[PDB]
Amino acid sequence: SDRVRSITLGNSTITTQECANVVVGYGVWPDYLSDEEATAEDQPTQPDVATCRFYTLNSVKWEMQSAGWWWKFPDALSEMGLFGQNMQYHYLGRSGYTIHVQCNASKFHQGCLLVVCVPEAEMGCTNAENAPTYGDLCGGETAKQFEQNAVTGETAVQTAVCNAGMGVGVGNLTIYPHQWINLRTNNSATIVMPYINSVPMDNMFRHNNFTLMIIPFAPLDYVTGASSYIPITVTVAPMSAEYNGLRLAGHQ
Amino acid sequence: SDRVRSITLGNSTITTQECANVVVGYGVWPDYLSDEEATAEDQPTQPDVATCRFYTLNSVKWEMQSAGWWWKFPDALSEMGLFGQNMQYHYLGRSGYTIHVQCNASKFHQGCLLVVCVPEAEMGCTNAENAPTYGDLCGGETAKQFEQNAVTGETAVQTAVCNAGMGVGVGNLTIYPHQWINLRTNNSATIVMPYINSVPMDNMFRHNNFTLMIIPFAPLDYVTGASSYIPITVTVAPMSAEYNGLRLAGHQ
Amino acid sequence: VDDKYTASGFISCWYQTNVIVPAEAQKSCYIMCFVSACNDFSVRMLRDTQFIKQDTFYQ
Amino acid sequence: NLKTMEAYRVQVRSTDEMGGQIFGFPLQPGASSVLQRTLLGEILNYYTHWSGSLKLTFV
Amino acid sequence: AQVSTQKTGAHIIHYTNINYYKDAASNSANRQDFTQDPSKFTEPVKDVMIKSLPALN
Amino acid sequence: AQVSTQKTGAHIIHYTNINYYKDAASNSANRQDFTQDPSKFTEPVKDVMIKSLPALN
Amino acid sequence: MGRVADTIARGPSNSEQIPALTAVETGHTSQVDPSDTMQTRHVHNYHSRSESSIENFLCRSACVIYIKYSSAESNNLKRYAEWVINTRQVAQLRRKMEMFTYIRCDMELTFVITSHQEMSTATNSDVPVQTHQIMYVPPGGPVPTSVNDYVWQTSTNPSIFWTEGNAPPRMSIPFMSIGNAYTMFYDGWSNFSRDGIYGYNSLNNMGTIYARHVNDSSPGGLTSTIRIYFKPKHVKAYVPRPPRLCQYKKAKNVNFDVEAVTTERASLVTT
Amino acid sequence: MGRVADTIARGPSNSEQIPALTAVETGHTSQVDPSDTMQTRHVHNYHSRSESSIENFLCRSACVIYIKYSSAESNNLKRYAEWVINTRQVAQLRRKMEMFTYIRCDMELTFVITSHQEMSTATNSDVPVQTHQIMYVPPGGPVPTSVNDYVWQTSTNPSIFWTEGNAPPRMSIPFMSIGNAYTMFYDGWSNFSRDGIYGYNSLNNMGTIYARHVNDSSPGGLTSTIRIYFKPKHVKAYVPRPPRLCQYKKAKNVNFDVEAVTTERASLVTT
Repeated sequence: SDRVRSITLGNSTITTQECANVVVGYGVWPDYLSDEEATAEDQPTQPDVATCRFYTLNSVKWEMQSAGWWWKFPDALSEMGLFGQNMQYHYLGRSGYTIHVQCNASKFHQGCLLVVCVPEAEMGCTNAENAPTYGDLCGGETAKQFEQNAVTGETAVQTAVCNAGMGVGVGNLTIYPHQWINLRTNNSATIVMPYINSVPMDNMFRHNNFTLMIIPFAPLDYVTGASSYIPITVTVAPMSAEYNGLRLAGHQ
Repeated sequence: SDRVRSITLGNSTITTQECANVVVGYGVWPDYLSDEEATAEDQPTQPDVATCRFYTLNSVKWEMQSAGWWWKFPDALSEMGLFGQNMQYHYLGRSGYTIHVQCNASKFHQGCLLVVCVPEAEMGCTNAENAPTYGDLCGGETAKQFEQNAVTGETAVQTAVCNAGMGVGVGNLTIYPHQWINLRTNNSATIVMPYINSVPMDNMFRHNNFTLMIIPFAPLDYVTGASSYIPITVTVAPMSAEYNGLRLAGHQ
Repeated sequence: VDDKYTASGFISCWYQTNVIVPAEAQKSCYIMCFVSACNDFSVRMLRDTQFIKQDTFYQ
Repeated sequence: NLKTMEAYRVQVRSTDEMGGQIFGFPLQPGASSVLQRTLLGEILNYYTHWSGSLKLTFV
Repeated sequence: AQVSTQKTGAHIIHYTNINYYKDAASNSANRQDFTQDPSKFTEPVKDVMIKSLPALN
Repeated sequence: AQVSTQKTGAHIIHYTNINYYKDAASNSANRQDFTQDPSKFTEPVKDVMIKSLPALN
Repeated sequence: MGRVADTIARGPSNSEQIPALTAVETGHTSQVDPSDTMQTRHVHNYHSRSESSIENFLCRSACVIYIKYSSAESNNLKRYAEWVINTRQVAQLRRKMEMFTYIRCDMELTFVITSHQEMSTATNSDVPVQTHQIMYVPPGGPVPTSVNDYVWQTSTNPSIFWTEGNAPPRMSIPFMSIGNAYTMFYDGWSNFSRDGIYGYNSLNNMGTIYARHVNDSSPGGLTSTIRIYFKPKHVKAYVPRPPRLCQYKKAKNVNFDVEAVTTERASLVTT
Repeated sequence: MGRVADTIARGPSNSEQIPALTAVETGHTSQVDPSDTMQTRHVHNYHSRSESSIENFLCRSACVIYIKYSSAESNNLKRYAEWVINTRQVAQLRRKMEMFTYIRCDMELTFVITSHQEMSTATNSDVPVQTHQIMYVPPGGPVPTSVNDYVWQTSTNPSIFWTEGNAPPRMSIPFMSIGNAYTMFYDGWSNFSRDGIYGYNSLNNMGTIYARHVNDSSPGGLTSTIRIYFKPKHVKAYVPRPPRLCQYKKAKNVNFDVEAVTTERASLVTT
């Protein structure tokens, strides 16, 4: 069948038995930087199978009033494995990904999600005189979550889905690489992002290449007596990571 | 001339202008493990230029009553760089070295040192019913130092040079790779050790491949009014390091 | 035999997700484990097993 | 569970949290309590050396 | 049968050896191998030192 | 005489065996036969199962 | 010869081939290599399965009984041995042969015969070296009933005479059975009525080994003991069986007492 | 073959070549001949370095322990031997193997077993010749706990039976180690915490040799003693070490007591 896939990177493997293909974002499969597009004149370390391998981010509960979630990358892998120990000793880095969202549910459950990788998602702010504080963009391995209705804070991110926290129609997030996890077909989505930036490598800590967003487009609904907790787990594996410009520990 | 050398490993370099050759220990230059002598059935990470490069251990003062020093390896590089972060995430490792002891002095100073790399130096104990505690063998980057006369402790290492802390004549440490830093000729010694063990790779933390020892064989002496502090600095660079059998952080 | 020198690691098993099952089926299932050697497996050097014993001849 | 059939199966079940660790045991066949009375433990306890990969098949 | 030379002393001299066992660890000890290589404990240096030249130029 | 290879260990090695008796039950035990066939306790199935395919289509 | 399979390298994969998934709803066990669940490297592997043959497994001698007999009747030892051949007295040799349903093999019987003087009131005791006779009576022959009678003439019976101080005496016994293999488990009965002896003891009928001191009794008397040792050779063993879990009770039955599968653990999760 | 270098003639010289000067500021030791500091003559030299190989150096048998055991328990000797194999009991065989860091070799174990009668109140004592059993239990096997128990059935354990008056029994033990050579000095610890046993005793784990009198006890009883002798063969020894200067203290440690480098002299200048 075409419902079965296996992905092996490093020493990790992830398998699915309800799947709809793989979406290669922009039709470019990630690969190492060429010598015609280089700009840094020193040997890049390429750890290979020590950093390219599935990492699992914290699971989030899909409630029936949930409005979505987002994780900014690569700030969600800053604490994961040896990937996160090579962002703290290098001024540069580049790396594709292969985000795999997974969320099984019975055949008596219903609901729909939009899994979408947004390059350069720049978030708004509740106050229009301020730009959001760091803690309100990123949670690390823990997702920051959208709210159904417009929120008012001060340095808080403006979270309303209907704007997607960017001031663009939420239904128009579809030119960006995406798949839908709909609970009557597949139960997994695989999006292989390449490295998308306007410079060949860029500092991992400072700059966030893309932002995954999972937005319920039809609420989770089930007849009571069925399972009342269904989690959404996001795993993501770096692909063709290379880092360059070694220096001391930290990110001060 | 033959007094000038340069050694470049990684992004480090060390140069000398009074030097007597390089002693390749046992005439084997370090190199990666072959596939005919392998025994571990998984891909070894080989960081290459991220771990092979000169590291500098703490300098020790050569007094006129000093009796010597020793550093056990690779327990003196457990805190150094990214070498020390790949002993804590791997069950196995192997790596040659290129210990470079250096110690300049004027032409009005005199003194002689024996720089010798002793594979499998197993130290005695002051009490003959006990085997020495960990803290008395290793100091990390800080050398543990020999004493001129026999010491009495309990779990203390028996340190008397005349036995070399091993119960063997101290003048007979010469079959082991060595050079002499004599302050009227050279002022540096370079010993390139290969990986010497009876198994192809072995756990870095648990087992100490060799032990450098620096033993004054003629005391430092000078006419007063001259410099009264001359340090001995030991740098050592891993060569052809590879690690295998990745697991969680620690060494518990 | 158990020897601390040549420890062989640990097996562990965790819930990746959860067992999710409809209303009208049981909430308890079972996992069983099987063990077999691969085709690269070998042994050496005989010794008698210590799982059997006797005090005297059986008669 | 040692003299019943309950020995051979570990209960996995729907949980309302995430569930912890179903089971875990030190690998070391022929000296681990778990693995030493199977067929890769009563055919290793006639030997004192073993090597190579083994495999566990869950169901 | 393997026929090999005995230890002879300087200014017949053969012996016959047959191995009777199925293990090669049951064979009588070697004592006819006199191979050496002193130059790795004796001259371990990276760059060759010629005897007639000064060691340190 | 039958001349056969010894058990050799990995990285001469011959032995000679002569049978002296008139019965073939007096011969020394075989220990040089290492033949196997695992696939009849291990894969006893009627129809071949290919490893890379799912077992149950 | 026999050697283990090599491990073969593979890179990462992300294909629609699943080696890892299988269904053990069939007798077919998984054939996965460790080259199918992680990348691995090429390892040329020289290990041999040369000590796990059935002619290295079973081909070491093992004791199967001792019989004691005396030259003066120490304490109910008679003056001759007697012992109806079977492999079931011990729990060592027995267990390894009850790990196969059928075995054909050619034994080597080696006897190790030792003696010790009795407690006695005899004084100025000097005995010449003993000579011991070991006679094998195939089933249905005449049986001795005393130390000296006509049966020990060994008119056609195999017999070994051995004098103490010499090397242990041995001989080979060819494969001798009615069947085309020895039977280690029989599920039938002796009769066709399903009556009488049940189990493997129905088919067992291998004759009897007697032994005695050849020498006429000395005043002090001795007690000798004979230990029989069987070593299989030329072994072909058919149909494997799970090895025993339980201690044996009897040498003619498999009766067993219900015993634990495995030793305790504290919990499911133990380090 | 191996032979010493010939001495080669030279005449007087008065050149700018200095063989004699050297710098021992390097590991490179001088390579000067006696043909470089005085004239010499051509001497065709036939000496052989044939007894200074490592398979003539190490290839002579040497005692490694004696164990005593008794047939009546003379004075805390039990009725069986026991001795956990190591080479560290003696100071002879030990010293020659602590002159190399790693050695691989195939031993020959030869046992020399002798007995003597005890002091006892028994009279009219005549014992038949003794038979002794020497069993080798590889590590993790079952261990005997009495003179007679099931462990001495030697169901798969190597075992030698020998009767007094015959030639010493010997056997070969192949190179058996986890490593690719035996380790004579280990600088590690057993644990990864740097705790527990330290030194070479961590890696040592070579099983145990037991022995007993096969014969049931006679009235007088005897005390036997067994001397084990190891002879290396096929020796490849890697990484040399300075030989010991100090007397040993323990067989599991290198602990030593500080001792003089050399014996006294009266003065710098002595005839």
